[PDB]
Amino acid sequence: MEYLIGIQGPDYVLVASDRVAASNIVQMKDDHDKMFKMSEKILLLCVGEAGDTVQFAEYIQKNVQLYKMRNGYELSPTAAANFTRRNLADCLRSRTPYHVNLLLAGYDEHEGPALYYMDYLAALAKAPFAAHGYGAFLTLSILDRYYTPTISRERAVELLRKCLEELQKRFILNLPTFSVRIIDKNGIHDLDNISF
Amino acid sequence: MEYLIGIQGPDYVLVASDRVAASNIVQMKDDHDKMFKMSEKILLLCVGEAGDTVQFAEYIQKNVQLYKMRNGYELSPTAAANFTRRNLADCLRSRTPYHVNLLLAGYDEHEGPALYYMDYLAALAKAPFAAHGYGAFLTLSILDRYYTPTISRERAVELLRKCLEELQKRFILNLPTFSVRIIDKNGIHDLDNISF
Amino acid sequence: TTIMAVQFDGGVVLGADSRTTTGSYIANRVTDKLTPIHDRIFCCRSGSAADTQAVADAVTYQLGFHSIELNEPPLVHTAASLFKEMCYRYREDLMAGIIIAGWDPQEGGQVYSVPMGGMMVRQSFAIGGSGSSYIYGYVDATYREGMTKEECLQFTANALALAMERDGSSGGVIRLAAIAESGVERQVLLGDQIPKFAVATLP
Amino acid sequence: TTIMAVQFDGGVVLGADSRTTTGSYIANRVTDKLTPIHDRIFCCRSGSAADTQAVADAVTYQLGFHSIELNEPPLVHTAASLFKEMCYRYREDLMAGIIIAGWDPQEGGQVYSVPMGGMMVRQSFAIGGSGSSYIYGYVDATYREGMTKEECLQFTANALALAMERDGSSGGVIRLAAIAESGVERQVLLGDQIPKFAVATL
Amino acid sequence: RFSPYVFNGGTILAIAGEDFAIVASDTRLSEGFSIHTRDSPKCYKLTDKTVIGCSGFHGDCLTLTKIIEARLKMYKHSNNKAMTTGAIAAMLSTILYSRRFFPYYVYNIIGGLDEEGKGAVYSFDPVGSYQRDSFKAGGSASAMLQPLLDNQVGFKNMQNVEHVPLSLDRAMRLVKDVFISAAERDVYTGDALRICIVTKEGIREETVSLRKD
Amino acid sequence: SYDRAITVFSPDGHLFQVEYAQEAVKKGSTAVGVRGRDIVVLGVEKKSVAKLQDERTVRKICALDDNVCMAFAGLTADARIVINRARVECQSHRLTVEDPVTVEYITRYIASLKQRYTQSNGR
Amino acid sequence: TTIAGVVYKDGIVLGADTRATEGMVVADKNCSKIHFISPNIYCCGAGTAADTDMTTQLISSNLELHSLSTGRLPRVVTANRMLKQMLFRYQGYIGAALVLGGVDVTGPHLYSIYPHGSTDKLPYVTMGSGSLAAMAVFEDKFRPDMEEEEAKNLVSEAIAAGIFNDLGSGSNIDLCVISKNKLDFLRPYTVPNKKGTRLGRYRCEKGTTAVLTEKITPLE
Amino acid sequence: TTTLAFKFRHGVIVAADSRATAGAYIASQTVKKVIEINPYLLGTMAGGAADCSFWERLLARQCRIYELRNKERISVAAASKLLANMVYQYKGMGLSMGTMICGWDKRGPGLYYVDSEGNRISGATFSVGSGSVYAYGVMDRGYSYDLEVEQAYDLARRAIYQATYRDAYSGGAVNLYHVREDGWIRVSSDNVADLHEKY
Amino acid sequence: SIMSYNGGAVMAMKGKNCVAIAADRRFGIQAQMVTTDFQKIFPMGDRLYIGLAGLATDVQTVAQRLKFRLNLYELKEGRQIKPYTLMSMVANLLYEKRFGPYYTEPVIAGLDPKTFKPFICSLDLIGCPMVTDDFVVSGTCAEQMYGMCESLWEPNMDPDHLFETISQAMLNAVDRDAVSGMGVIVHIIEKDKITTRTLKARMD
Amino acid sequence: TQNPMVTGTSVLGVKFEGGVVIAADMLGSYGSLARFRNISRIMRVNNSTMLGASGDYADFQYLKQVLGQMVIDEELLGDGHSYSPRAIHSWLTRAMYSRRSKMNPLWNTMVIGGYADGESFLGYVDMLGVAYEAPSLATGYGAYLAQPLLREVLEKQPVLSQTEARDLVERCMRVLYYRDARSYNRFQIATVTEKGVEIEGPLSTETNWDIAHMIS
Ligand SMILES: [Cl-]
Ligand SMILES: [Cl-]
Ligand SMILES: [Cl-]
Ligand SMILES: [Cl-]
Ligand SMILES: [Cl-]
Ligand SMILES: [Cl-]
Ligand SMILES: [Cl-]
Ligand SMILES: [Cl-]
Ligand SMILES: [Cl-]
Ligand SMILES: [Cl-]
Ligand SMILES: [Cl-]
Ligand SMILES: [Cl-]
Ligand SMILES: [Cl-]
Ligand SMILES: [Cl-]
Ligand SMILES: [Cl-]
Ligand SMILES: [Cl-]
Ligand SMILES: [Cl-]
Ligand SMILES: [Cl-]
Ligand SMILES: [Cl-]
Ligand SMILES: [Cl-]
Ligand SMILES: [K+]
Ligand SMILES: [K+]
Ligand SMILES: [K+]
Ligand SMILES: [Mg+2]
Ligand SMILES: [Mg+2]
Ligand SMILES: [Mg+2]
Ligand SMILES: [Mg+2]
Ligand SMILES: [Mg+2]
Ligand SMILES: [Mg+2]
Ligand SMILES: [Mg+2]
Repeated sequence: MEYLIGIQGPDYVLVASDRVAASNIVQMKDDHDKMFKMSEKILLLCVGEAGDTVQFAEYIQKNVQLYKMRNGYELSPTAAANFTRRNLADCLRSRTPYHVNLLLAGYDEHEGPALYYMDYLAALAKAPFAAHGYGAFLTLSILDRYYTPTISRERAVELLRKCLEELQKRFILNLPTFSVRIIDKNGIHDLDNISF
Repeated sequence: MEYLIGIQGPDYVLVASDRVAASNIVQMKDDHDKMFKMSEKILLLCVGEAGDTVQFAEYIQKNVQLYKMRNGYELSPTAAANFTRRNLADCLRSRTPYHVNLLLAGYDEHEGPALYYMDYLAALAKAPFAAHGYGAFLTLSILDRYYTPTISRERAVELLRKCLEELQKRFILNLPTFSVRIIDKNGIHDLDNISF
Repeated sequence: TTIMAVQFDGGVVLGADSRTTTGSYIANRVTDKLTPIHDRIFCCRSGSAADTQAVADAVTYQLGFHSIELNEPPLVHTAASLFKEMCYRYREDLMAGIIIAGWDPQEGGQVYSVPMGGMMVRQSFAIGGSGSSYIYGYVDATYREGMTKEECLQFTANALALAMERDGSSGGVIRLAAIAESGVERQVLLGDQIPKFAVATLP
Repeated sequence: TTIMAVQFDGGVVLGADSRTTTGSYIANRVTDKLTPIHDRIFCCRSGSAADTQAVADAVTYQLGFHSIELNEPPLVHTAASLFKEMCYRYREDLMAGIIIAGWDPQEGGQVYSVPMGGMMVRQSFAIGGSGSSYIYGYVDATYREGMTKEECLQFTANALALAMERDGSSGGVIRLAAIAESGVERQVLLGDQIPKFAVATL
Repeated sequence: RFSPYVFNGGTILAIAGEDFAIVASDTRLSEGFSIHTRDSPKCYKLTDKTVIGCSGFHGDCLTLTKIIEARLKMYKHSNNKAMTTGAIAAMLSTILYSRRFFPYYVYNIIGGLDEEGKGAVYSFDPVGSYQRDSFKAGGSASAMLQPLLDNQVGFKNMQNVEHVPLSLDRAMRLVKDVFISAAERDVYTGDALRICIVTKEGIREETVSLRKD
Repeated sequence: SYDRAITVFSPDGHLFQVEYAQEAVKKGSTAVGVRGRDIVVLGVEKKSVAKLQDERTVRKICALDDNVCMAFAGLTADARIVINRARVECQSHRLTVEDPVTVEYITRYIASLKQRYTQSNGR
Repeated sequence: TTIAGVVYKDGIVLGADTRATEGMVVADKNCSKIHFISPNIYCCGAGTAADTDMTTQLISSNLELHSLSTGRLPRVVTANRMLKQMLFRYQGYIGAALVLGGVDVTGPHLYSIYPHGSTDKLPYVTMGSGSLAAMAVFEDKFRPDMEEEEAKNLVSEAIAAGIFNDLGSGSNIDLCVISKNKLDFLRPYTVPNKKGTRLGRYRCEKGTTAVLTEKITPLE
Repeated sequence: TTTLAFKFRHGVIVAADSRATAGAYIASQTVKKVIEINPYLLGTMAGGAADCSFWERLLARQCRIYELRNKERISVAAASKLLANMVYQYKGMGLSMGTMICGWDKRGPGLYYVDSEGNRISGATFSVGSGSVYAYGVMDRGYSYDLEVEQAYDLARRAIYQATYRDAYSGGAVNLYHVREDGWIRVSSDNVADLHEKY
Repeated sequence: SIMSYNGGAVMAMKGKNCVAIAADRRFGIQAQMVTTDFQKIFPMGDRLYIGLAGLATDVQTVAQRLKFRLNLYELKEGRQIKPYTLMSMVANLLYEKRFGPYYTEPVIAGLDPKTFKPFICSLDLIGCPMVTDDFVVSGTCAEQMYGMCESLWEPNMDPDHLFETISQAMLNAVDRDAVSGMGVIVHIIEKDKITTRTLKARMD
Repeated sequence: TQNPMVTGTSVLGVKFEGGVVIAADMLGSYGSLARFRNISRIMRVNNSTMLGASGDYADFQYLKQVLGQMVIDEELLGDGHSYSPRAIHSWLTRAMYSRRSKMNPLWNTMVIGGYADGESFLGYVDMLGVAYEAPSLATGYGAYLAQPLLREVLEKQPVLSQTEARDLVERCMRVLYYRDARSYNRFQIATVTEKGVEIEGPLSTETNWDIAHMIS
């Protein structure tokens, strides 16, 4: 059980993900990264079945980078989200479906920040905030309660923390640390891990 | 999943248990106590299926207390362990089996400290140390590595801590606090919870 | 198994093959499937050997006691009713297809079928067992109202011989019994005594 | 269904009942189960109607073309072989129990069975279908080497009537065909023309 | 394997007014794709003040109504008064629960007058969970009937509309309309609509024809 | 099983078996209770002395639970039955109500046990 | 569904009801179940509605190519073969149960065609969930060589039996009458069922519905 | 369903939605999920409606018999234990009950979670039902023992509300109760659509 | 049920020289709402729209693949597609997947691009078309929708009356479905304009 | 019964002016095998009441045994009260429901016909305790094949004479023989009027097979 979260402010998208790789009753890695850089202003966050998750995300990543090399400019976040969706949907009924749940976060020069949610069935929804994993059941209502559309990034990192503190308090799984990144006009920034 | 541990020194038995009551993906209580006082010098620690655990442990508790009132003295730890085993075994093939895993810890005036392990099948083993729950898979080897039969109580609490720290590091479930008690010739003593 | 019984004026003829199988192993090739229930009342047994032996033994007991109490020969219809009551009541726990046939002074020669499930019906003639499927046509074409004893024995032997040729679960010898006011006459047809009908080999 | 064919000196007699059922609903009470495959070769069909119609159509095509190429009348044995090849090859996807019968100038009147599974055997007479179980005894007792055409038609009609009485999956009318060097003669027995054997009343 | 249940169709509806209750049902009894009969009402008179509607498995509807009838007489004998609408409801909840592990396959709606003479509707699930309602549809077409009642009786989703008391005349028109609508779309609802109106004067009966296909 | 009606009424409204049971009590050793301000005391005539007796084994003052005790007078073998019944009941109470019994609760239990043995067949 | 057909003295009468259901709910009250094959051949359809539609459309189209090539009116046997060979190949997975009737150079012909690819050539046939009700009417009343009006009466009676006794059937009776000289596609033939009146009126005036947002986009 | 309860300085707050479903069909929006067991004890309905109502009605009967026999009101501990013991015998038979027993006795405000699986636990706060995960998030971020009375009402109300927003199986009206030392009171009933306009 | 995994509801309704189409706004996964502005109705022409209920992924795929085919059609033909022709195009697309279908049951509403005659239809998931002269419904509350439409619809409604009727039919139907709602969008299509409204609606 | 063994097919009934007529073929089938070709599936219960049964024949014989004994018991009292058709139908409903509720049904579908106090009675009871009354009834395949014909005639003319009802029943029996593969062309008709219960048989329908020559 893996957790992803995104929160879109006016000019930025904040994303976080747990850093655990688990197997059976053990955590096998405590500094795992569930984020994939697609381009200077796009992150794909990918969870789900082992093998499928990295294979799918890295395929998308290489194709996004290829588009940049072929054309001299990048796909927009929206175009990248639709490209991702097309591939997942096209594989749904094939001999090689990918059992993956995703967020795509991006910043476009002209359209601003965008956050997209996709499930393994390949339904795509744009959202102001979203979360995947069992931890979403405990945190989405906190986001519904405290969010606003104009939420500043200092305040957004607090809101994120409340979600993460709620997992420490109430969720049955041990998820002690989280990767945190923010995207804006100036590209992808690493923030400090949030750790307990 | 619930965790129980016991460590028997020369003249004492140290026990601990997690304080979590969980349901589905949530902890519903974080100060739960899995220990039942049977008499002045006996604790029964009980985990397993909901309903069965309390119903079984309290039945045993009442009957141990009844023995004391009828006879003017208490059952020994060994006698109490065998009574417990008889009941669990007698129920095993009945319409009302109890799905419970147990430790029984005690001190007897003449025989000293004792620690007993029982599984839901009602196999009974006396042991110098033991544990129940998925957490036992991660802690038993620590006990095998560091235990000795003459282990002092101040060292035994350190050994206990190493086991509990191992659960925080490596176990996939969130078990942040533990009840800790010690039994000796002077009865049952509450120690500080061990918390993270 | 193939079993059969047939009414004539003054009595009945009963017959059976003699094969008991477990799967396709013949565990008894000379089985006696015609069981006496009283002096002049027999049953023909098909289905589970354990079940039909147990039921026949119980009915023999019930009917014997009844007959001593009444100080009279039992009615064939009473024997059949006793089988029916047991086969119906325990229909979920029995695999038993029975023919009850005999003579009594009140109604003469009588044939009753108590098939699986425990219904009961009086018939002019009855057939049962796994091999009966193969002789419905033959019995329907061959039966004639008013057959003599010696004609009924021939009819039975011919029908059973035909069934035995075709049914893997039937075979061995043909056991026959004729029951009348005079008593019970038993015989066995074996080897060359069993009616023979050529295989239709090619011209 | 009940189907039957019987050999005589110079030809064959074929017959069938006319009942097609879905479950215990009679979907066709006047089915024609005797299908011409060539001028003097018929098949009797039992099992899945879709399967037997499809296979019969395909063999008719194959045998027609063969016969034009050879410029000769087809052998009954060739027709049976064609059925057999298809019924055996596709035995896991067909529920088809076929009797092939007819006349040719080389071997005269012949009857072949191609039961489920796709074996093939020549027989003096053949029966098949669900109702055949009830008439094995009757045919075994009644069959006589050397029967005339008029005797074979009677034997078939009697056997089919008996089967039809007892088998819920058989009934309706009796369709008969006689095949010989002179041609094919078809008829239907219906109602009171069907041989009658009393119920054993009292 | 034997199934002890079959679905026999039927739609029921009850409405509480200020001084009346309506209980209505269609009269078709079905099984599989067949009609057993076109004249099988699903309403049963319990007392002068109380009617019950019962749909689902007809075997259970018949047994349950006979049990209720016996229980009302037993009550009257032991307590020297007829059971109230409310007491019938509370009792029915316990009867249904007695079969918690082999339920009566019956949807029940009670309509009648309460002890102040006001309309009362109680609705039940098969194991006896119940509550008082203003109006309620049950059975085969209930999902078809209920939203229109929500709208037209509850005034839901409507702005600038006065929330007037429900007249008998308007309640009757609504009842007939929702059943006619249901008969168009639910294959099980048809033949005729039977309406019982409970007031202080007694119980009166109207019937309206529905499509027979 | 033995179903004789043992305790029955007699003509003046008497229950003679209960009255005879009361006579058995009157021949028992004297027992006294006094309720103090913050103490309650029970004292009983020993029954005997008998120097060769193991004193411990014949006490007529018995703990029912940690907060309740009793003394009795009358048939000692009967008292042992009543005592052990009450002890069982004290543990049931703790089991189901998670409080010790009141003195009144257990007194009431003992009293209704005794009343039942005046109105039940065979006893 | 109830569909049926008869051979009468001079042709074919086909019939059908007009209900389509999804589960036990009526989705269409006026479904057309009598499908065009060619000007002289029609086909009633029961079973899976997309399969009956697409199967009849395909065969009709292939038959048109056939007749364009031959310059001749198509034969009923040809439609029968094309349908059954396709249905057989799909092994019953195409859920089309059909009543095929027409008139060609060899006269009137009527076939029942089942999903697995069996066909029966008969003087009367029925299919669908109402087929037993309709067949009862035929067994009781069919005579060979009926006149046109009697045949139309018989078929509508058979369809009506399905309509009233089968929950899967309803609404109207459609007929198609095919002879050498004429084609009468009678949709509806009879309307034995009608929605009852509305007794109340629920005509909601402007502003009854509260609105959150509105955008008007003018068009050319 | 979403139900919650919590102990605080001024008693126990108890809140619920009012929706019942049969599959995806909304069967009612006026369910009373706070069960008035007696004047000093409340229970809550989640899981199976009949199962909660029937067994809590039996609890009410037994608590009253207790009061008559013993001349004092049963404790919250003892009442929750009676309920647990009643349902334990039926484990595995398909009862579905998840309830909070809420009162105020000699040990002060009392709150126990009891269910058909056999659980019986005391605690500061609980939420039960299909929407419980959503209520926990909001309750947990706002909860304190020292909440003022009106602040506790607002929290309870908002936690249920937010659950109704995310959980398809929760909705209708939010019903709120407050267990005080001299008995419980009904605080408010607010339609979710009217709360939407407010929040 | 696959069809209820995301929930949702669509309906279309005919008026005098106008049509209406409406949909709920919820995107959810079983019990969990994920967003409340999910698009289910898509323009296929200036006066021709398609509404899709069912599995959200297939709602999106069918809309996109349909648009692909329609754009090519219009480029090749040099005209706007007729409503009946769009229906046929959609039927063909769905039936291609007869043996592994898309889990969506579309409704179409529009006006003929040359005559402006009203058209409505629906299709099942394998492409069986049904044209009506009143209304069509598709989704997890079809029964609730049928009940409202049967009771409220009348012939020859003007655009204002059509708007109120379709709105009341949707709002009251979805309010009896756990997995449909979170808002309602309505498009009224007339010869000279499209009017798009979101309704004040329950959000539970 | 968990698994029916020898079974009977349809039973028909129709009300007429002054009585009720019921019909049933005389066959006990064993799967597809037409095994017992001369069995009565109709019982005279008492002077006012008759019963016909589809389904497991052994279970029907049991009901006949029980019911027959119940009427004997009542007749011994000689007290002027007799079970009405409606009372018998009630009893049967309870008996079937009770057996259903023990998960051990009597595997039958029954038609009860009667005439008492100037009223015709016709009632249905199945193995689950589903029971009702109607002007005509048909069990088994009769529900699909005979009931549509019965109801069509009754709509045109709700009140039939005895002879009209009898001719209608014969038409239905013919249809059943053509189209039910478990039927048999030997049947009984039982009539109840003021005069009592009369069972007629064995009867046969005339059949027509002209369609055999109409393939092309
Ligand atoms: Cl042998
Ligand atoms: Cl048998
Ligand atoms: Cl047998
Ligand atoms: Cl056998
Ligand atoms: Cl065929
Ligand atoms: Cl074969
Ligand atoms: Cl064969
Ligand atoms: Cl066959
Ligand atoms: Cl036939
Ligand atoms: Cl205690
Ligand atoms: Cl052909
Ligand atoms: Cl159909
Ligand atoms: Cl409420
Ligand atoms: Cl009590
Ligand atoms: Cl606790
Ligand atoms: Cl819930
Ligand atoms: Cl708040
Ligand atoms: Cl495409
Ligand atoms: Cl017989
Ligand atoms: Cl009789
Ligand atoms: K043999
Ligand atoms: K037959
Ligand atoms: K209807
Ligand atoms: Mg894979
Ligand atoms: Mg258990
Ligand atoms: Mg056995
Ligand atoms: Mg209909
Ligand atoms: Mg096949
Ligand atoms: Mg909704
Ligand atoms: Mg909600």
